[PDB]
Amino acid sequence: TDFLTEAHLDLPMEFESIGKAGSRLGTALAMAVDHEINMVSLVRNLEEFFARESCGWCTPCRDGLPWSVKILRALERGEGQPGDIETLEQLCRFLGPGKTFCAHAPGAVEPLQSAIKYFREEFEAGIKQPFSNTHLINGIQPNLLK
Amino acid sequence: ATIHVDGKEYEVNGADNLLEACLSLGLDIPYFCWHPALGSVGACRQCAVKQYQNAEDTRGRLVMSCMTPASDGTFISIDDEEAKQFRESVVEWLMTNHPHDCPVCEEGGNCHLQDMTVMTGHSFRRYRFTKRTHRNQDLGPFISHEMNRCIACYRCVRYYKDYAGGTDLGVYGAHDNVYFGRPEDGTLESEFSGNLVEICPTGVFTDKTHSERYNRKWDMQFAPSICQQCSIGCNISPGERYGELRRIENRYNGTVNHYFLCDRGRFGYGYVNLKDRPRQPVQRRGDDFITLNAEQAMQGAADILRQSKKVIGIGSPRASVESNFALRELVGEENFYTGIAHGEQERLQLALKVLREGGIYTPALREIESYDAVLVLGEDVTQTGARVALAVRQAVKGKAREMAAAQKVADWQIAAILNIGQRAKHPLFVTNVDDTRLDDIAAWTYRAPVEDQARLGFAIAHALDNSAPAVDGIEPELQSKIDVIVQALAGAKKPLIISGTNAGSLEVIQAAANVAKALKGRGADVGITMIARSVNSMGLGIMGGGSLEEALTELETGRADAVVVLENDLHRHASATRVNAALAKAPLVMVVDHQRTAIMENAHLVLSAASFAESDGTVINNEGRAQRFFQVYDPAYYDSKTVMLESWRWLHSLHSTLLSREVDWTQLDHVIDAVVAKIPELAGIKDAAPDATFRIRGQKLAREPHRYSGRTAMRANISVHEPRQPQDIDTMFTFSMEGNNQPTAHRSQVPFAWAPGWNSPQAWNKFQDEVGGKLRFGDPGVRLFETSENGLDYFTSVPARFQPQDGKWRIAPYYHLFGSDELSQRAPVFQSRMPQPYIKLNPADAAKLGVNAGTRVSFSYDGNTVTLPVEIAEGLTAGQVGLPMGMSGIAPVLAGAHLEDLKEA
Amino acid sequence: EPAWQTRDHLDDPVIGELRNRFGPDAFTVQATRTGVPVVWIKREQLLEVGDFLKKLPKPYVMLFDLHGMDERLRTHREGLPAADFSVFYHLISIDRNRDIMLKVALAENDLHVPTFTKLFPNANWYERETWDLFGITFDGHPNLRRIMMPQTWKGHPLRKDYPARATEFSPFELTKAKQDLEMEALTFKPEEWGMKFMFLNLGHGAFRIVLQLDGEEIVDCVPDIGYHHRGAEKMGERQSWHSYIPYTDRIEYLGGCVNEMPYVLAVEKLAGITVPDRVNVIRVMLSELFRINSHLLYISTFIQDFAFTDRQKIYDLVEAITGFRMHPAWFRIGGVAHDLPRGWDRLLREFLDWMPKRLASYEKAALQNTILKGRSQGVAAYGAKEALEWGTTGAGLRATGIDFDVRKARPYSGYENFDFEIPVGGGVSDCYTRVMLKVEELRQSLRILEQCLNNMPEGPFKADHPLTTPPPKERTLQHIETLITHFLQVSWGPVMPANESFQMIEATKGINSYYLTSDGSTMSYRTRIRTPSYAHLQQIPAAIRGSLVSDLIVYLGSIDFVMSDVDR
Ligand code: SF4
Ligand code: SF4
Ligand code: SF4
Ligand code: SF4
Ligand code: FES
Ligand SMILES: [Ca+2]
Repeated sequence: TDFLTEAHLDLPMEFESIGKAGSRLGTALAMAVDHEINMVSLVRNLEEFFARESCGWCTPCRDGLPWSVKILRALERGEGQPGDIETLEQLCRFLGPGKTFCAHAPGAVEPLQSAIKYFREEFEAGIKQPFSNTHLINGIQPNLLK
Repeated sequence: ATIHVDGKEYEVNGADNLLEACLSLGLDIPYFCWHPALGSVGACRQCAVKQYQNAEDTRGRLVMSCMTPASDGTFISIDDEEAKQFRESVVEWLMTNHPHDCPVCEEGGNCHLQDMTVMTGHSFRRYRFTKRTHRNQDLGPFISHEMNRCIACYRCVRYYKDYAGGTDLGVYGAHDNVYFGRPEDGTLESEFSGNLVEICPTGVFTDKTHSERYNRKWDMQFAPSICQQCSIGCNISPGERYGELRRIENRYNGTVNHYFLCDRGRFGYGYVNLKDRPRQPVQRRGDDFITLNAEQAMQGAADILRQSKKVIGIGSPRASVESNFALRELVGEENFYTGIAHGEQERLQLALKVLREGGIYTPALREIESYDAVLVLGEDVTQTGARVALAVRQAVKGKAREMAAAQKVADWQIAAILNIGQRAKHPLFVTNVDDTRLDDIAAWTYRAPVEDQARLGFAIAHALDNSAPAVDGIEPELQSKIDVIVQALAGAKKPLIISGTNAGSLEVIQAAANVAKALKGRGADVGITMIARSVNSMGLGIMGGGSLEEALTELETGRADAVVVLENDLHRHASATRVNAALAKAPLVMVVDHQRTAIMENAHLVLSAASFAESDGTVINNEGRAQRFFQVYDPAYYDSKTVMLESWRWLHSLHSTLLSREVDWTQLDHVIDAVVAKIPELAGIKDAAPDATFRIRGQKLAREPHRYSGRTAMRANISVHEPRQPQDIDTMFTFSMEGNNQPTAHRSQVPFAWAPGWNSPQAWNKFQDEVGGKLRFGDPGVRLFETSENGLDYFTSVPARFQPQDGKWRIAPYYHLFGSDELSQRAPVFQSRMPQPYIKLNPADAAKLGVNAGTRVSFSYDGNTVTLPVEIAEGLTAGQVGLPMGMSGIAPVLAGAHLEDLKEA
Repeated sequence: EPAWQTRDHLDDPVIGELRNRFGPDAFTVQATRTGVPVVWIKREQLLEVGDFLKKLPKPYVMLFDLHGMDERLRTHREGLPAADFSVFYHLISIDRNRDIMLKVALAENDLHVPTFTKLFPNANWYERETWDLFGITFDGHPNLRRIMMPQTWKGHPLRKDYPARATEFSPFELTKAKQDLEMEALTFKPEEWGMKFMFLNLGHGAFRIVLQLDGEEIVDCVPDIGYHHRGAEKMGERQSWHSYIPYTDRIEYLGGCVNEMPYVLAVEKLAGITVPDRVNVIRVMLSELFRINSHLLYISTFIQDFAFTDRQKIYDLVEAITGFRMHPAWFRIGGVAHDLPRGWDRLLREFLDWMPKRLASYEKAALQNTILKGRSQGVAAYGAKEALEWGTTGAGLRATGIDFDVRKARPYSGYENFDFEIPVGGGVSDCYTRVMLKVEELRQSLRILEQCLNNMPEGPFKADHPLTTPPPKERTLQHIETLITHFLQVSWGPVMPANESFQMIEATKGINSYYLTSDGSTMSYRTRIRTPSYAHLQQIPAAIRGSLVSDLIVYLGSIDFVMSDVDR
């Protein structure tokens, strides 16, 4: 289920009330996260669970949840690179209902998109190194894209 | 129905899903997990389009076109930006763990994943993390395994398990460590495992025989040919390179063998590449072997044949219709002998009479899959006619298809079909001397001698219709199982009766004809299918002639002083001692063949015939469909000393030099016209393919792709000067890329599938009228005979019960897919695949002999004591001894023959 | 809005004028990526449409091109009339700075079009070549004979059912051709060649002209061309889009990258590729270097009728950049093959510090040499009327006072960013006027090179498009998607979706243009190359009438043609 802030705490625990806030009522067993818990570490743990409890049937969950897991590990270690948060956002948009074979992956990407929506500063604080995907090959001049 | 794709209106079938409907129209949607023959499961999530609710809808919703029905008034968009971005994202997700292997990958230039990576326009890698790896398995001699390249699309398991009925290939593991393969290292046990090299859209399963001598698809010279390995007549695309046959790809024929071959046809081509094949005419002189060219061989053979008082011809069911006809014209109709045994010919002629005079429609191979009940009498189909066994498996799954169709479930939603049809299936009743490979799906299996199987068939026929002859001496439990078969066949809308000449019993064929006639008399839509032995058994039976024993008597009595043997080793159809004595007695033996056979030691002249890869011709399959196979390459292009002509060309020029003392290398169409003039029954071979003057808007048909490479360096080691392009005057194809291979070309003979953007075997989608259906502008090949207006009579010759007498062992035939076809045995990759020759014994017979499993026993047949190790066969009945037909020393003529003096060695 | 977008050009005023004149159902407008309106005209209305376009308020005055096309194998004919063959006429209006392409559809058995030589006299050789390579007869044509093939040639080589490859060589055909060519001077027939007084054969390139002389005066001359026919367009149908770039190089061999440029721009129109600015600057720089080289050779050859060291400096610079002197084969679909080597700017700076003194020397050798002024002025001259009707472009057209340069009128490859002038002659195309225009063009190319050197973009040398062929090499060597794209692009070929594209550029001899038809495949369905040397060589019998043979030699030396450009 999506994370909610303390401003959403004054809200009845009904299906339509939580749904209109941008979440799901779910099993109505709420979990409270205090201030000293890092949001990136919490979502990293959640995505590790969701990416190892995938059944492996369909490509977006099977091959896109581990990519989000690796990105969140990099953001944990301060080894994130520019474009990682954009990759997480695109993964959240492309693992929604109907894109994947079952509803495991929408429920997987709900905490990620909610924590990006409400706690974006920590994910941006995870990015501390320039984007490098290649290595220089001696003899070949690279294509310096702008 | 009516669909609106990107603002354009199309009329499609409403029973189709959106992916196959749009692919039939020519719209390009990427797809991985969907296959036309396997249905839709929605795994790979690659086929995404945007479906709108109505015409004035702007938001839409991303759906999978393979899982979405093509209902009436359906508005979708393929080239919408969100759909394109999602499809590119799916390609990128597949690319995150994919290895950097394309230069060293056998599927490169042939890879559906390459084509769909390019088609979605994904070329920039922004994933920077580690790629998951995997360890490979050893899958045997044929299929190479490379699990790194897997995109987890489940095509292999769906084909191999749900379609092919195999049991030793599954998916293991979890979230993204999914693994595909066997539970342990070992050979894949399916007879149709070789179709994985085209089912898999990546390089996980590759053709290991092609991998040992590898070249890319653009370097291949392809031709449309017919598989020569059994009688079914599956269309193949043999591709060569550097003068050797490199690969057999499947050639789509929506009537016969649509997407699938068997492993014999796919991997038993290696006899063409043997280094002991005849390549020049060789004439013996005392102990010397003088090599002649074409004209010297023809003049010398014509002189010696002119001096001889009577020359007889021995054809073969391996040779084409044209070659057997040319031999018949050379020696005369009365001096032409079909080079098969008398009992084999009698069974073949009876099967022909049933097919073209029994008044019952004989189905094509794809049409077999639409029948509601199958009775297989005597024919071990999986080892003799394997594609029919695959079609029978589909016809058996038809009951689950029907049950799901009752609940308004679409026919492509295969997972729901298999869920509804849990273990319910259409009735299958197989009879054999032992256990078949169809026993896992058969409703009942009858292990019995051929007399008892024929008696069971006659009892079924009598219980279906009392006008049929009755069978006396049926046990009550066997009678109850007879009643079960009768209740299953009488309630079936489309019953199918499959028999053949491989059981070695005339009465099995008679019983099958009786069952089919009894089902026809009740008004059922019955079909019958006979399985012959060789590629042109049916054509040689139609042409006719004497048996091999008659020709042996002619040679032994001295009435024939010259024999021309065409593509016949002569030991598979008669005893080797008698053949050797008759051929050593004859003062002139001339052997026209493409394989080094044992009778070439007794030959005065050996003419180097061409195999199917170096010759054109026509063969008739088990259903009576004339099919033209075209030459793949010129053998003289790389080696200028090679004189390897067609068998009909050798024999026609020999006839011309015999009559007029001048050599006439004729054309293929002249021989076709001669066949359809002299033999009216074979008049349909004229329409099997168009003649050599056929053009597509003025230009010929190309044998090789447009990007064929090395054209100025492939022979540069011999000479730097390029030779002439080989002229093909026999057929409409050309030996170059200067030709036509467009998917929208008005032709039926397609050498290979290639379209721009589609380099894989999924390029066949562009060459069909609708995907998974007929080939566009019709499938190649024509049926020779129509269904007769009136049928046969009931065969009243009911055999007695099999009785085991002491000192006489009835030989029960055990056929093997790898080892019972002669040219397949010659292929070196089958040596590692074929089993060791075991002689099968009942536990009671081996206990009476005192023999245990593995002790070598000797038996004498035709005064030849041969020893084989014993395997205990429980399902074999007592008094019978099981032998592997076709293997080393054991001829198929021994099927049903008695055995004497079976002692421990 | 992209410049490669498929447009219909229904907002062109010529379409409305044609609708008002012939009616809306008299023609079919085709949406292409050529950048011109493509109008399918009925065969009977062709001369009427030509008359109407010749008499517009700002008329279409130059037949830029005329050629055939075999449509029998084209599968994507959506929105086109049913045609087995077609003939396209590319007409240019300079007052409107526009152009139109009229296509005439033809059935396979009725292959005859009315002649266009009454309207445009330069259509003579184009119709001869269309007859030669397609078998399309032109009714009313004076001498419709083969222009690229010998007269004893069977079949038409650009038809789709003609074998492209060389057939088996035979010494018997060589001896027969020797007997045919070596008895021409003895058994000459002065009616096949279009003539009707002594007959001479002469024997930039080697080619033969049949001359008819009254004493030493030339009263009739018929060029015999096709001796250097390489079948480059038929090869365009045989190579992929990527592996045809060397063949574009080998046409007008003094041009090099200049000849590569219109081909890659047309393919990029087919592929929908907008190249980045550094690609545009690099391709402009190399085309200007090769333009300077060609102008230097032309000036040195004319002055002959010291200058070969500057050509060596240019060749050393191009060798450093590309790796090859005169056939660099270096432009790619979506960019160039490699990046500029580290140290190129030093070589260019040393070249531009060497050229002003040499250019002053050339101006002293051409202006102060009044013997050359006397022997060059008035030698086979023509005005703007003769330049328009014969399709003369480049230095001759601008020497007739018509200010039409492609780099300014229809700018390409980022020539808008460069400040350079277009030298225009007084109104008479002398040899001297054309040579002076070449000198001033050389000065303007030096100015363009200075502006390139002083302001060089730092960026990519290949586009960020999926159809950029090949992809950047380092990403090919370490990324699987890029490796896959490289694998499929260099082997099967890049797939251009089915369209027609056209690019016209200013070559070193005039206006060069590629017209590419893609049928959705990895090769070209049709490649049409319009070269200016063809139209320049057609104008010789219209200008050298009544002149001396020495005047013919000087005029041939001052045309600035190459024979491989003629016979393409
Ligand atoms: S989204 Fe569901 S069906 Fe797809 S892989 Fe994940 S758990 Fe399996
Ligand atoms: S499976 Fe396809 S994409 Fe993967 S390495 Fe092989 S050719 Fe390349
Ligand atoms: S092994 Fe091949 S067919 Fe099987 S899931 Fe992987 S990619 Fe698909
Ligand atoms: S079933 Fe017979 S014809 Fe078909 S591939 Fe197998 S051996 Fe060949
Ligand atoms: S092809 Fe439809 S999801 Fe795989
Ligand atoms: Ca042949």
